[PDB]
Amino acid sequence: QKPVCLVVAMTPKRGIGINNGLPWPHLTTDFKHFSRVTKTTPEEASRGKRFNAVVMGRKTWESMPRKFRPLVDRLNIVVSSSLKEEDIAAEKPQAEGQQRVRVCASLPAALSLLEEEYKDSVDQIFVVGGAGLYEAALSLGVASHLYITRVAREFPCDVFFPAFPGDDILSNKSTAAQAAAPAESVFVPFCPELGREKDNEATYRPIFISKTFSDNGVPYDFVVLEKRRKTDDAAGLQAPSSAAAIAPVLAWMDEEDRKKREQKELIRAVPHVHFRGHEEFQYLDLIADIINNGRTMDDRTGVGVISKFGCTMRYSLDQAFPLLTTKRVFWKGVLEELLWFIRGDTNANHLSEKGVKIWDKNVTREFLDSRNLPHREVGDIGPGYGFQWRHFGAAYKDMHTDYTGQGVDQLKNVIQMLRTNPTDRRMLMTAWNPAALDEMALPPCHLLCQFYVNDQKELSCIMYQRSCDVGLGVPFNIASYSLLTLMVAHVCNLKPKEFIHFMGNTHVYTNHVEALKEQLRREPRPFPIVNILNKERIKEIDDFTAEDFEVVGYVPHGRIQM
Amino acid sequence: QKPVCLVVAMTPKRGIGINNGLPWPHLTTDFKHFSRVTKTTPEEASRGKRFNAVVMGRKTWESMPRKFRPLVDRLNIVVSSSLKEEDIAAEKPQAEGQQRVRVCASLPAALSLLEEEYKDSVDQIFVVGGAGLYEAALSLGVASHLYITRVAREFPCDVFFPAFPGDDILSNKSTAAQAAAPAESVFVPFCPELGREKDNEATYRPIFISKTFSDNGVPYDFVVLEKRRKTDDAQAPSSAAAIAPVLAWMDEEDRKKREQKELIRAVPHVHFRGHEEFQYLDLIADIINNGRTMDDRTGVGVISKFGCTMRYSLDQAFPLLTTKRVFWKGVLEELLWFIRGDTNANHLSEKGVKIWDKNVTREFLDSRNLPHREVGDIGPGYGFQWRHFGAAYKDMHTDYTGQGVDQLKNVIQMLRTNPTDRRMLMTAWNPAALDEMALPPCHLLCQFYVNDQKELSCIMYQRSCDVGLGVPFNIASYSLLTLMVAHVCNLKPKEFIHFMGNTHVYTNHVEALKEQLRREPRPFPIVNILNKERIKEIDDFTAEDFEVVGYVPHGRIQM
Ligand SMILES: NC(=O)C1=CN([C@@H]2O[C@H](COP(=O)(O)OP(=O)(O)OC[C@H]3O[C@@H](n4cnc5c(N)ncnc54)[C@H](OP(=O)(O)O)[C@@H]3O)[C@@H](O)[C@H]2O)C=CC1
Ligand SMILES: NC(=O)C1=CN([C@@H]2O[C@H](COP(=O)(O)OP(=O)(O)OC[C@H]3O[C@@H](n4cnc5c(N)ncnc54)[C@H](OP(=O)(O)O)[C@@H]3O)[C@@H](O)[C@H]2O)C=CC1
Ligand SMILES: Nc1nc(N)c(-c2cccc(Cl)c2)c(CCOCCCOc2ccccc2)n1
Ligand SMILES: Nc1nc(N)c(-c2cccc(Cl)c2)c(CCOCCCOc2ccccc2)n1
Ligand SMILES: O=c1ccn([C@H]2C[C@H](O)[C@@H](COP(=O)(O)O)O2)c(=O)[nH]1
Ligand SMILES: O=c1ccn([C@H]2C[C@H](O)[C@@H](COP(=O)(O)O)O2)c(=O)[nH]1
Repeated sequence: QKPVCLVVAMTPKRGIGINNGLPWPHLTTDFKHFSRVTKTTPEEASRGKRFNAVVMGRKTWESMPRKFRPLVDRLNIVVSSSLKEEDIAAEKPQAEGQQRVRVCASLPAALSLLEEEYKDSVDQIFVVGGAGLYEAALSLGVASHLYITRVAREFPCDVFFPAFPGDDILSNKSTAAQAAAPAESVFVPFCPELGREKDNEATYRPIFISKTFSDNGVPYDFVVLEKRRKTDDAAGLQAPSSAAAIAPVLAWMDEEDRKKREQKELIRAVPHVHFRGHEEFQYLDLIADIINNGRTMDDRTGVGVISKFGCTMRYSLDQAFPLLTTKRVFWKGVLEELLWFIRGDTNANHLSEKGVKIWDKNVTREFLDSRNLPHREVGDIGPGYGFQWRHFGAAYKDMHTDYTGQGVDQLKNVIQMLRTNPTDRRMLMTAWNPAALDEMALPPCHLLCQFYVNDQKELSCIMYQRSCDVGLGVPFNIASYSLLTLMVAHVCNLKPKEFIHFMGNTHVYTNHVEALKEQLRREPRPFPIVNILNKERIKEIDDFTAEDFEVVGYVPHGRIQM
Repeated sequence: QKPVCLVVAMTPKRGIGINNGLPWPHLTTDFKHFSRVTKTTPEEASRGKRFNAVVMGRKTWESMPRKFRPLVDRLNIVVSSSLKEEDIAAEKPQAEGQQRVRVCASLPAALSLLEEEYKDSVDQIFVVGGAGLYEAALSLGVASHLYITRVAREFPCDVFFPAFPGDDILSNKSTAAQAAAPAESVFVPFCPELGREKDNEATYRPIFISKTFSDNGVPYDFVVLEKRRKTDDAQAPSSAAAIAPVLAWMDEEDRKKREQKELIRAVPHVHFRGHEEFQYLDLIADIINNGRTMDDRTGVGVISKFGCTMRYSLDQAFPLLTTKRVFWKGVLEELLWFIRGDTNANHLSEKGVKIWDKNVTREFLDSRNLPHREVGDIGPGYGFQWRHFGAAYKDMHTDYTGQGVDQLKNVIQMLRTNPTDRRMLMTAWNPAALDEMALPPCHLLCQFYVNDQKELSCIMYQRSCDVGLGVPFNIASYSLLTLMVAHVCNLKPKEFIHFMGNTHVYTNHVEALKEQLRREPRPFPIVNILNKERIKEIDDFTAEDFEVVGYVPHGRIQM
């Protein structure tokens, strides 16, 4: 008996087509992935002809160009009550060693024909569409795995993939214990013989989430969901002698560490995903790692943290934007705060006036007084972050003072050094000015950043942060400095490659631990795409406006349950 | 047939004993390690009573204090011509479940008794010493593995482990390099059946090198050597299967590049690579395999990655790297020179620390449009910024007391009073001072951290890392700085974290580095602070308040 799997791409609302075509621009990587999955004999996965089978509906077959159909190097089966096997044979001259397309009257007919006639010849069976066969395959229960290309943008659609148990991996289920009726979806039988019995209910669990890809302005990733029971109870290698000699020394060296692992319940972000390729697993694993292995300490605010020292993460910028999906990020704040920085502004009331209240609780007359700055007007963060970037070291009077040409303009120097001499190893910008710390409302958190260019005009950025609030700050800081890297790269004719986050005191507050364990049950969605708008207008880092971006296809999980 | 292994601890001169006792103070982890290894049955390592045998010569039996004798929970066999099984039994009669201590006329005798009379009970046979039994074991050829605790210091000894093919893992090999070995080294048969034939020659090769431990002021590490022939020298099935064709095409690119690159790898035979120097060795390899070649300011040609890290433990041993000697002197004097606020490179050079000299020469300062710098004047660089951040620089003779931000004083004061602060930083990266400086700083920031156990940790961030030449020194500098700060804050040093920006090797050093990568690392030395009672503030340290105990690095590269 032969494996059956579903291969599909769908928008977050399960859209799969419109007017008998695909709803989106051509996803190149997806087409390559589709071919590599459907053409791969199972022997070659881990490094007398045997081939795979793709089964499609009539319309799906009719949606293809004659030159592409039948799909090369795979036995094509078409479920149609009207298509004739001989018409299809007559469409084009038959290639050598290509199978003869078959036409069957139902999915059960096709699977049967493959099992009996093609027993020695076919290895794997793929259902490649459309919604008819998808529903057929899901209700029949035959699909062990679903290869789902998650397309992060919505498009107009007339054809949708059936709702199914496991489809919350696509977007937020408003049935967060607040359902109207039980969420409607095909019944997936776990044991296909045993039909729609109450005990025989299956769900699809993700085992595999890739990093985000993109083509033609469409971000997407690949997941593999595996049929499990809907149990809902929660509701290197070496020689055998080389390994056995080492083992007693690895055994006692790990005694102190094995003991503490069984004394506590190791946290783990969505443990069932074996291949954790989505880049957000760095963030989720860091959260787990601080709860698991950090040390509970006291801190400035009184709340109390668990902390690690010296942690890192890297995010790709060549295909999507690392705007974290397991809890929505205040994008408007990231953008207005960063444009503010670039301006050299220290007046937080310019932010507070735009809805970005993040600096407010630190520019109060009370707090400015707690810092022995009774001379500071409310909203005057002092000579802080963006002051230090555009005027390092300059004397500070107040936020209304114009500071043009005072101090060192590191951002101008980084951009100039990248335009002219990108192999330089001194392209730094710091806000950590210790002669200025006491003039500041807040000593800067993200305090250093460095730029690099490889042999292919690809720009990377490191940023060092002494204090990282993983629960609330880190995702903002990741977006803040990723966005900076997009902006710098654009005004420098570089392509953006990677943001690297270097972290000092890295902590979670003990009042967030319970909510963060909740977050760690969330599987990340594909990353969005951040597009610079009006690129031809924007020639210098100061030309960017808050209206010059667009966060396309951002599909984050919602609010925490606590 | 039952596996035979050797367990031993030895100084780099192969010394194992003096006056029929151990040559060193008590090594607790070695004791822990020896007991876990000789007592672990393979049931509990790969995760009717079954026990291993330890086999020892007569004097090793007599060297054990009677409280430890016989070794508990293991069959004890003593190879002796005088000792009698009777007498041994009458010395401390055996507990229930312990084994009668056996006595045998020879290691062949002992090993037959184990294979014939303990064929159902004995799992592993360990030969535990001393010199007489070790030599027999090596020459018989029965030992598949050697478990050697490499004690990093030499202590006086009157008994030594036999010279053996593979003893290069202990120290350098010049004074008796290769032609002294046939007369000194035991011949180790590969197949013990075929004995001492020309094509039956074996060697012992490192498969396992642990991180460096210490006790009672003795640094040491654990290795396992395997017998090899001398002639090699000059999730669920459905889950995994479902996933695999997807990994197959995502790995398409990186497999095809991999199969073209012939991959540098440090000492690839070592499978467990616990020694912390492997991060450095690996990093060098990662850069040569995967970095990008461009040229640089001088046109020399550099291979670079961007954003690398390493971490080193300061609690048992000091990361003075062993695959190439580190200029400890320069590390210690430059760091004190930093702590002084001193910017006069001549004060180092007159101490034989010549590292700054090429960057303070009249010609070089002129290349920085600093024709007004007196020769030796690094400008308001590293130490000036640590102790006078933002101060206005005159020259290296000026007394800047009370000017600028004394970052180092604030760090210590914060560690002594509010150690859970998260602003305890110190930077030399002053962009307003950069042009006043001979060299824009390399290690430009460092941050400190205390856990709940009085343990200090330091992160240093470095924009530009010459992995070949600069980096091991930089590791030493900031690790030693963490020892000094820890001591004057009544803290214990835990860890030095190295955050690297542009990280590179020059293309001319690549051939020499392939050679260096052929060397197994040695155990780290201990660095000690003497006169701790006399040292109360970070300025009180002097060059004489330090000692480096146990540093046995490889010698110079031929390439
Ligand atoms: N994004 C993706 O991954 C994919 C997208 N698509 C898109 O989806 C749409 C096509 O899906 P759809 O519109 O549902 O048409 P289908 O591809 O499902 O083919 C529909 C026809 O196939 C036959 N058929 C389908 N289901 C059954 C069944 N259960 N039993 C018997 N015969 C069956 C019938 O042919 P007859 O009436 O002749 O009996 C039916 O009218 C197109 O827009 C296409 O582009 C298609 C495939 C994959
Ligand atoms: N650092 C370490 O790991 C270890 C260190 N040591 C140190 O080593 C020293 C003891 O070793 P050593 O001094 O060599 O004495 P041994 O422990 O080697 O035993 C020597 C005696 O054992 C018997 N013997 C040894 N080899 C043979 C043989 N091939 N055939 C038959 N009988 C044999 C003889 O006993 P008889 O004369 O009765 O026949 C010989 O006199 C001590 O200083 C001890 O502390 C010991 C063990 C391990
Ligand atoms: N992840 C994924 N799953 C899928 N089921 C398809 C798919 C979509 C429409 C028709 C068919 Cl047969 C397959 C794709 C899109 C890539 O399909 C490549 C094979 C089909 O090739 C063509 C070529 C032209 C028009 C329609 C399909 N990606
Ligand atoms: N890596 C290693 N290898 C070894 N062969 C020994 C060893 C040394 C002397 C005698 C014996 Cl039987 C074993 C040790 C030292 C720890 O051995 C613990 C067992 C013997 O316990 C004592 C205690 C005090 C003096 C002598 C042996 N470490
Ligand atoms: O950009 C920022 C700014 C602040 N924080 C968090 C980290 C700490 O929880 C707190 C900073 O306070 P101190 O590090 O000064 O104690 O705010 C961030 O994560 N990112
Ligand atoms: O403390 C130091 C000082 C210098 N370098 C090396 C790294 C670079 O190869 C070179 C510095 O040159 P630039 O970073 O200025 O280009 O010296 C170090 O590794 N550590």
